[PDB]
Amino acid sequence: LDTHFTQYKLARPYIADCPNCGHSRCDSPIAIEEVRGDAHAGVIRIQTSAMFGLKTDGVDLAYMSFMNGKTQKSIKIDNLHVRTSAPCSLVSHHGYYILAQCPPGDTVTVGFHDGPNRHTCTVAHKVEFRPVGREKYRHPPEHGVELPCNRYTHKRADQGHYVEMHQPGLVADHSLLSIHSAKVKITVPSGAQVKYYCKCPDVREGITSSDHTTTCTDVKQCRAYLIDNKKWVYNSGRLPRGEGDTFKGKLHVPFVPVKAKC
Amino acid sequence: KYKTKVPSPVVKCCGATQCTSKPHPDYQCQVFTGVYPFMWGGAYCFCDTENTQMSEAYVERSEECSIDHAKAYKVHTGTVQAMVNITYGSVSWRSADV
Amino acid sequence: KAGSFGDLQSRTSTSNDLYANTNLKLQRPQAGIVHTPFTQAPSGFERWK
Repeated sequence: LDTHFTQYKLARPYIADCPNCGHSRCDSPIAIEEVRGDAHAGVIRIQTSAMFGLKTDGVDLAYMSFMNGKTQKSIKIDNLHVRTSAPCSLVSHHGYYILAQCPPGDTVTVGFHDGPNRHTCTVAHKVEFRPVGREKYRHPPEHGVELPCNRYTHKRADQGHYVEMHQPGLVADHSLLSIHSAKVKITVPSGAQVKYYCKCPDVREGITSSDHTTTCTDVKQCRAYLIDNKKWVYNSGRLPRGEGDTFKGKLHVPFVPVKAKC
Repeated sequence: KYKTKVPSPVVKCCGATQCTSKPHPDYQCQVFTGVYPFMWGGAYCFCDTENTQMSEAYVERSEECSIDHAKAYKVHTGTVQAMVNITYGSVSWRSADV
Repeated sequence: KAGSFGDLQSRTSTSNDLYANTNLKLQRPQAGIVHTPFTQAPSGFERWK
């Protein structure tokens, strides 16, 4: 499990805007992009914006790191649920990406249970599972002939493709912009790069430790930003660009479509 | 089948970001204004109409394109073959490709 | 033609260049939220199957 520190060390659990996140559009770390109900074997390969797998550091694929706050939470996978019209069956996770055996469904609906909260994410995607053959089943049987289906792997030791994964752009965090008893007070995560100014005229870039704000007062007119590009991300459509550059971070895909005989 | 592998849009907070026609296949890109993008802290860009959003998306081969893919051909006539067996005479065997 | 067979047309698998008439038309994201409306014909490889 120690052959894809390309992603693991260098990628973080991204957080994006889930479309119907239980109530409505939240920002879930497990925000679902790139649903692929394109194989045959009852399987879908999915990308969460969350990077489950090993922890932050080095151990155990079967643990669970999403983003809570600006921060990760690299803990156990205990109660994952992918589901559709019916509850799916997990197949395997690696990186941002999960494979799961699902039935057909008009939608796709994903979610774990942190323990205090359900904290799920759901999405539209037309799903079907034709098996390969002149029989139009709805589901794979126990028996019958084997013949060349299209299907994704169980495994991770995989290089057949790689998707670009360069930096994150900034992100909002108004937990930073506290008040210095009359002035709006920004802080920093760990010395990270906070990009700051307000509608009024004060400090105009922000590459700093914890600053104050001489001019403006209201939290609601200031730039609470986190240039925290110590770990790259997936290049989700629900990502804001890191305006500076196309940083490196070419990173594989585990779940290649392969010529399994279903 | 395609995959609309969207590059992550730009969001300039106060003023325009003109797009250019990058050479990606079917590089569709259109600037947009009039946003207020809720991203994890409510909105983050402090303007309200000068909030600009530049969406860009190009077409790319699926990962299935490598493996699950139709394939066209211009087909001419070529030359036909056969593994003709002759269990000849008293020779009683030859199974040759011709 | 987009939607019709061969909306994507790559010479081979390696060929980075191609022809993608997919009628891909981006629309503006809604109500001040980050996302990317891509309005597109599902492929003429989806149909054709």
